[PDB]
Amino acid sequence: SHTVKIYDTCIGCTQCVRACPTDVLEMVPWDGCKAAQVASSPRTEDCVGCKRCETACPTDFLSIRVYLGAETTRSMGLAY
Amino acid sequence: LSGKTPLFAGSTGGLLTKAVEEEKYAITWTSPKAQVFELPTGGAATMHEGENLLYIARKEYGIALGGQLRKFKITNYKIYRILPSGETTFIHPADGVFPEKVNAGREKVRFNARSIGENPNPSQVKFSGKATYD
Amino acid sequence: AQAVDASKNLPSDPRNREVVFPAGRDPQWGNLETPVNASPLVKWFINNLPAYRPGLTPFRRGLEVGMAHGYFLFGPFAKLGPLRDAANANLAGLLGAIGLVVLFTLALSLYANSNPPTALASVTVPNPPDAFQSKEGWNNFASAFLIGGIGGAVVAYFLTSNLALI
Amino acid sequence: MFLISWRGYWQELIETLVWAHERTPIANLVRWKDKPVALSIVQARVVGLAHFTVGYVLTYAAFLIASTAGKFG
Amino acid sequence: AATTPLEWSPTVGIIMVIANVIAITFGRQTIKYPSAEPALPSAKFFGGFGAPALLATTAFGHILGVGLVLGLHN
Amino acid sequence: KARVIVDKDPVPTSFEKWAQPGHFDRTLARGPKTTTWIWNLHALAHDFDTHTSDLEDISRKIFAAHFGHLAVVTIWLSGMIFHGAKFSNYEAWLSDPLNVRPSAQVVWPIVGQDILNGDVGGGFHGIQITSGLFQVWRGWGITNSFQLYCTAIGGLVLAGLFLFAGWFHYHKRAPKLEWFQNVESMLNHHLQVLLGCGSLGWAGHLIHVSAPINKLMDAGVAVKDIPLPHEFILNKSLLIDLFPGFAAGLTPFFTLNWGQYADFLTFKGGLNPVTGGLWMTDIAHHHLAIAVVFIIAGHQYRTNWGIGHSIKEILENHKGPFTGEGHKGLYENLTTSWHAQLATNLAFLGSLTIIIAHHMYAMPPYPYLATDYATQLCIFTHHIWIGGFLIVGGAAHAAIFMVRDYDPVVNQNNVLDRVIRHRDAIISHLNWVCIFLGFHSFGLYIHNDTMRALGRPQDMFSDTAIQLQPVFAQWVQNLHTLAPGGTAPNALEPVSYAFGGGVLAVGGKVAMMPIALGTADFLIHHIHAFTIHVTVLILLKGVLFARSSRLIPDKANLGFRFPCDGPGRGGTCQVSGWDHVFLGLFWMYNSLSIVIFHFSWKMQSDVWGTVDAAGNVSHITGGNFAQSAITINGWLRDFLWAQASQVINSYGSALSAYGLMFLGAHFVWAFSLMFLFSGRGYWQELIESIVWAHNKLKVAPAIQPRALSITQGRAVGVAHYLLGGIATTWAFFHAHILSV
Amino acid sequence: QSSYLIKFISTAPVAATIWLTITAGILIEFNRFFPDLLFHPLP
Ligand code: CLA
Ligand code: CLA
Ligand code: CLA
Ligand SMILES: CC1=C(/C=C/C(C)=C/C=C/C(C)=C/C=C/C=C(C)/C=C/C=C(C)/C=C/C2=C(C)CCCC2(C)C)C(C)(C)CCC1
Ligand SMILES: CC1=C(C/C=C(\C)CCC[C@H](C)CCC[C@H](C)CCCC(C)C)C(=O)c2ccccc2C1=O
Ligand SMILES: CC1=C(C/C=C(\C)CCC[C@H](C)CCC[C@H](C)CCCC(C)C)C(=O)c2ccccc2C1=O
Ligand code: SF4
Ligand code: SF4
Repeated sequence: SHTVKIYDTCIGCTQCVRACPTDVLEMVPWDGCKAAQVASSPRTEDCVGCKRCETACPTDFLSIRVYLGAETTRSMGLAY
Repeated sequence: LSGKTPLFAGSTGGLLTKAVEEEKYAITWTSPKAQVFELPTGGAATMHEGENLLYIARKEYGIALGGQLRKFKITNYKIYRILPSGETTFIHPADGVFPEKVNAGREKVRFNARSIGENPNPSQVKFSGKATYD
Repeated sequence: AQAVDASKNLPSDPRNREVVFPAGRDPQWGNLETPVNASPLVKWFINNLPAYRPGLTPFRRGLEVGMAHGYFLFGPFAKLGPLRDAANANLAGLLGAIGLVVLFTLALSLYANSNPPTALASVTVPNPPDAFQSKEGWNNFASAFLIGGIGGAVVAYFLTSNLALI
Repeated sequence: MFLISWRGYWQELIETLVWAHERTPIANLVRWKDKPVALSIVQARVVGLAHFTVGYVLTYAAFLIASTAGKFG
Repeated sequence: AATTPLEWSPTVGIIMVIANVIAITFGRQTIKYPSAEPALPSAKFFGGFGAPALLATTAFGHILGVGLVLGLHN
Repeated sequence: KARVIVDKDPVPTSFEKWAQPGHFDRTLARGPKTTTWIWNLHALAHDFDTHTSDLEDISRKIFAAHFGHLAVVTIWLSGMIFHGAKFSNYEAWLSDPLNVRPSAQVVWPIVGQDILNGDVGGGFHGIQITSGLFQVWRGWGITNSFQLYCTAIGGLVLAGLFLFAGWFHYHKRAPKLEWFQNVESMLNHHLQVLLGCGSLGWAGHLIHVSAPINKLMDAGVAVKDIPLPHEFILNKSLLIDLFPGFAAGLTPFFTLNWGQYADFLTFKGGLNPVTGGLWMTDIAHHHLAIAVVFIIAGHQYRTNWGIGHSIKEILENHKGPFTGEGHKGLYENLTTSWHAQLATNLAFLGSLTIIIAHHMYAMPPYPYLATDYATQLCIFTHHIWIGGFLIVGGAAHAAIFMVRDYDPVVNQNNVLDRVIRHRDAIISHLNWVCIFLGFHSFGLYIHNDTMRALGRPQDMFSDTAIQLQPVFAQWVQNLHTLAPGGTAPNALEPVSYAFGGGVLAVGGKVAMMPIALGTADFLIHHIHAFTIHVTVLILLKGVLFARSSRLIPDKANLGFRFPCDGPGRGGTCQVSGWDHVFLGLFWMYNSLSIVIFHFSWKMQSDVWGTVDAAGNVSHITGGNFAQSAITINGWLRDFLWAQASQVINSYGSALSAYGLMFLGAHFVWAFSLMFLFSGRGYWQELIESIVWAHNKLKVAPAIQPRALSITQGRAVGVAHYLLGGIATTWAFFHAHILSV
Repeated sequence: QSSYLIKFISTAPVAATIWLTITAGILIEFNRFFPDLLFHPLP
């Protein structure tokens, strides 16, 4: 399915997890001193690719990037 | 799964044969008061006093519904994934805490220590099965 | 004073009786039970049609289906087809009608030879129809459609051409 | 059509036909193996442009040939 | 041709009075709020409704009476 | 319980808000950081629902906004009447209406406009109008210029009173909400006074002023000899000579001896032979009949005195078996939301404007309209196009209500709630009708277009070959011919000569003629039904699925107007309720563009044309519609290619401007495709590289440039697409008929 | 105040409208008296 990649420029807004409709994302802690918050993509099978996460990311350019790929019943949002 | 179905006469927008054949999801929640709430797909329904249950064709219908229930000040919403063999799993809050808030048990998944700007050029990666975003 | 205003919001009132109902007893399902969908008249008719009738073989189902369609498809080719104002107009209808029957039988075999997905259940017919859920049942249905289809068109040809004597 | 009326409107229309076929009594027997979905965004640009070009080609060819051949001059 | 002339007679006045009597009997039971803010004098004689219902039930009577007088005059 | 509450000095009248643009919203008020702020400043200007949540400020803004709008319409109508006074040939048109063309515009002697001023008769060189105001002012009884001058001044005065009112009712004297919510008082007042008494007064005008003036002018009396309107009131001998019913006076009215007024109140039900136009006496009997009906109809509702209905009671009592709670909750919707009231008022008003166009052509209600073929087409076309736009707006605001103002508590198992539940069945079946009609209605043209090319006319769907006669319409036609003396015993002639009767010839031209329906009309009426159904499919789907869909469950939080939700789920593009409206407008165009061509070709072919004294009619195209309108090539050959000859050859004549705008309209239509096909993703990249050149030369702008938004690019396209589309037919219809 | 009114003319549309009308009026003025010009005459 699709792949959501999260890069070093995260700052811990948490907005990506909120805008997501499918709960593909989760905020995890960082062992480092940067912050106690990093975005993750644990369940990418439910990613549909609506790019709402990329609309809520206030970086110079996207810390969290969604790369489209192979399709499935879930990623296409087909209730039939 | 135990709960009362919200009372509504029915609607063409709802579960199809994909529910029985492939998979169906179910959302459960508890209320203080019986109110009226818009269903995820068309219409209105009267949620009961406690332990409501609703079967939804997709996971998006539940989290979309969960946002509406939060405006009614209900945060004890839970979603399940029901397979045709009856297998049920605790999907959305796999950890009891919500995804927005932090927990120690979680771990990083698909993290790139580099920046997007430092991605490798694709000409460096061809005829190898590798993608630039890895 | 109130001819009808007092009568509303009473179960005894004829307006308040509800004809539409949720599919089965679960409203979460898609369909809705209506007079067109779930009436006894429509249930009897659809459930006892050849595709849905109880206790028939797949071959006998298609023969009933093909004899109907074969006898139906003769009409459009004869009266409205080309050479409709010629002596051999009725003959062209017999050949053209059988042509669709062959293509119709070919389509059945293709949908059959492709492993079919399922035969579905609905409000109008709660039980599954028959053994149309297999590669073997659909194949026998196709062979039956071609026999009845050629027979029905011949019957329509004989009656229409010999209508003056009748 | 394909250049103007993009996908997401059509995908909703397809979902209704899926309901009608899965709920009509006699056509429940026959069903798709491949789930029907609307054409993608990039596909429509392909299908639409091919229509724009095939028409642009043919209708001028008929004009150029018939106008010259009809007059032969 | 058009409808013939009609000369006013006491018969026309009787029909108009009968039509109002129909409207008053019709307006008495049918009306949900006969009473109102303006109170008529000697309410017992007017069945217990005020000036607004007086003009109302007398108006439909005129419509009926008008309709009958020209309806009968074919 | 319908009191008049008015607040005192709600808002000041300072000029400071003019200085600071963006006072609408907190976002726009902050500042113009980018160029999208400019486009957003306009797109939200009349969106009062976004500015303030307080419903009072919404209604006060709207009530004052209508007043400024009426000032515009009054200034417009006054300008038409003013142009009729100074720059016009109306006074010459009255003496010789048939052989003189109507003109009201004069271009100035500059670079070469002056060719547009052409000989239209009456010693006047100007542009030939097609609005029909000359026929209107004649029906009003205006016979000189000064009398026409005074009416223009009153409109400007009336314009100022409207303009003063909005200031008065927004700055000084603002009504509260519940003053607006008294709908029962609103309906009584509008029905009885605006529509009832307004019609009643016009009956007084037609009886006193128009009908005697029209009768004298029609009987050969010169305009100089016709008395003025005031003289009829003072001197009653003049009216008695024309209409002897006035001799009896007002006594027959009260004694119900209404036969005395049969002279000037009639049911002739036909057109005046001398002037193509309905009898003024019928128009006098007309408005008198309707005023009584409207005045009666208004008293239904309660309005503080207990006598009448609560509309809530009528709706709630109209439930039934198939609809659970019935119309329970709707009255709260119409009273709560302005958008829902707009949707109803705009949709049905649009259908009126189409119905008006249909009644007017078959029953020309003004003198000398039928002979003026130019005025009939332009009026029939303009009204249909207006009604088409309004009907589409009714679907838009229906969706805006559903996204913003729809409450699930109120609409609980009501009629609206059930429709949303089975929206799938409504659309899947409507989809079947659209495919069924499109195959049959249009495929039959392809069969005829194919068979004729193969050389098989025997197999066409024609009148001589296989034929599809509209037997039902032929039958309903026949009843209206036989209704006079049958089911309409007091009717002398049929209602319209289009249904049947005999040919009516005003001068050399035919005013109206029976419209025989053949196989060609069978197909076209289904083509119209075909295009209308698809337009409803696009719009109705926009309303029902505006709130939610299987593809997108939460479509309301995104809003009514949003471009997409990502490239996920396949593609979620043009899924909003706005984008459905954007699509329906193209179909509204295709729906109505055939209507005006069906009217233009048939009337030219079957109805209109010069008639000989012996009784032979020579139509303009001569039966071209019967055999050629059953194939697409015939519409391309006999209608577009043939009738457009005057347009392209208009250069060097008074009609040359039509050939230009006919040509320039093709530009804007293609210019639309630049926006519809393309996308913002390309254009921001091009603006990027162009900004580099300005940053180089230090010409960089402070307001950073930004490409147009996605939905805006669709909005601009449909604007050009319809503007360049309609304007083409506008010049094609004008120049073809003004020459013919 | 008067200062608020001057800024309304200072805005883009009113400023653009007055300037282009003054600009357009000059051309319509010149084409009136001097009717038609395609080239500068040659001394
Ligand atoms: C007497 C002078 C006067 C003055 C000083 C004001 C001042 C004000 N009015 Mg006001 N108003 C007036 C007359 C006046 N009004 C009249 C006569 C009406 C009735 C129509 C209104 C109706 C009205 C409403 C409904 C509202 C205001 C509002 C306002 C405030 C903000 C207006 C603003 O910034 O936009 C200035 C805008 C302009 C100068 C553009 C106006 C365009 C005009 C009206 C239409 C032109 C149409 C034109 C022919 C189209 C041609 C198009 C084509 C050729 C290109 C401000 C205090 C608003 C407010 O209080 O905000 C909270 C508000 O909502 N007014
Ligand atoms: C009674 C009529 C009526 C009324 C009161 C409204 C009122 C409204 N509409 Mg609406 N609408 C109508 C008819 C009406 N509409 C019709 C007939 C259609 C179908 C075409 C629409 C389609 C429509 C859409 C699609 C939308 C609205 C929206 C809105 C709201 C905000 C609009 C705004 O900010 O204005 C400012 C609007 C503009 C500045 C656009 C200007 C368009 C120009 C005039 C087009 C050019 C036409 C012109 C004649 C061309 C020739 C001249 C030119 C060459 C110079 C507002 C409540 C918006 C909304 O979401 O509501 C909340 C919205 O998105 N309307
Ligand atoms: C000429 C151009 C054109 C055509 C033909 C269509 C056709 C269609 N559009 Mg459409 N559309 C167009 C332009 C066009 N569009 C444009 C430019 C836009 C942008 C505004 C849209 C926007 C649009 C929307 C928004 C909607 C449609 C809808 C529809 C469908 C209506 C159903 C119908 O008529 O039955 C089908 C009829 C035909 C295809 C007509 C011709 C068929 C002939 C008679 C049969 C062919 C002969 C034979 C079988 C060929 C066999 C060859 C063999 C060798 C293979 C249909 C598929 C609606 C829809 O899908 O609802 C159902 C809908 O909602 N369109
Ligand atoms: C009223 C109604 C209806 C209608 C119906 C119809 C119209 C029917 C159909 C019809 C049909 C559709 C019929 C058909 C029939 C057919 C037949 C009658 C057949 C025959 C056959 C035969 C007899 C054959 C035989 C054979 C064979 C098989 C082989 C060999 C040869 C032969 C020839 C011997 C419906 C249901 C819709 C709905 C409800 C109501
Ligand atoms: C109509 C339409 C659809 C729906 C169209 C569909 C599902 C296509 C249905 C066509 C069927 C498959 C018949 C077509 C048959 C062709 C004549 C032959 C094609 C076969 C070749 C491979 C040989 C979209 O999905 C779409 C998506 C994005 C933008 C615009 C549109 C769009 O306009
Ligand atoms: C061309 C195009 C653009 C770009 C269009 C732009 C940027 C239009 C710009 C219009 C004006 C000319 C901008 C400048 C306005 C200035 C104020 C004018 C100068 C002032 C003098 C004239 C007085 C899009 O953004 C777009 C988006 C989505 C789909 C299609 C398209 C599309 O086709
Ligand atoms: S930058 Fe993007 S991914 Fe990082 S916390 Fe903010 S919204 Fe989430
Ligand atoms: S594209 Fe959609 S599913 Fe994927 S991370 Fe973004 S919001 Fe979540």
